[PDB]
Amino acid sequence: MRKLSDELLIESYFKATEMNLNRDFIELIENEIKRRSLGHIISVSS
Repeated sequence: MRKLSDELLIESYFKATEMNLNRDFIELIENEIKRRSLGHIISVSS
């Protein structure tokens, strides 16, 4: 959450989308990736 590689952080967002993990985690992982200027790595339209 606080410290983690983009590969793992993104792997969480990616994994969560596949398993249908809680929206809070999906949004949480996306909220970090979003603030990290890595919203392009995700399947989002920035």
